[PDB]
Amino acid sequence: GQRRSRTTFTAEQLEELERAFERTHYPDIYTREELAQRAKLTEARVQVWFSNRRARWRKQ
Amino acid sequence: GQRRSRTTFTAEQLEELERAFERTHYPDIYTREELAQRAKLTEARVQVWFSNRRARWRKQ
DNA sequence: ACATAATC
DNA sequence: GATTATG
DNA sequence: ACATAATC
DNA sequence: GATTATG
Repeated sequence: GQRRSRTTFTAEQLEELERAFERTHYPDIYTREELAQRAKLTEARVQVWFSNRRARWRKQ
Repeated sequence: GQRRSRTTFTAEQLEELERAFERTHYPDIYTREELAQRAKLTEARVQVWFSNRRARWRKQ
């Protein structure tokens, strides 16, 4: 029942991610893949980040 | 708003997957990773497959 | 503890 | 995305 | 069309 | 996992 360990993002990765979010809250597959590449993340990690970021935004 | 294209599984991959499901409907991260490796899939694709397989099982 | 990553 | 669970 | 992969 | 959407 073990789950994946919480990922820690580098300041640098967060930059790229926050940069993308500023442009769009719902990046398409193309955008998520290129961002994953740039950030040295998996597309899965990127998708999860965006879901969680949207949550934070609305929580405001 | 483009989404990832539907993945097609080889008969061989399905074998491994169905084999795993038979053992457990909720494989842990360890199991999903090793299965991804064996099957030449991403762990993301494996996780999604298991969710969808559970749905089929209950639909019965 | 809680902010937020992972699950489903 | 609502819920669960952890670095 | 629908079975089932992807989204969120 | 409920919902959305496609090979």
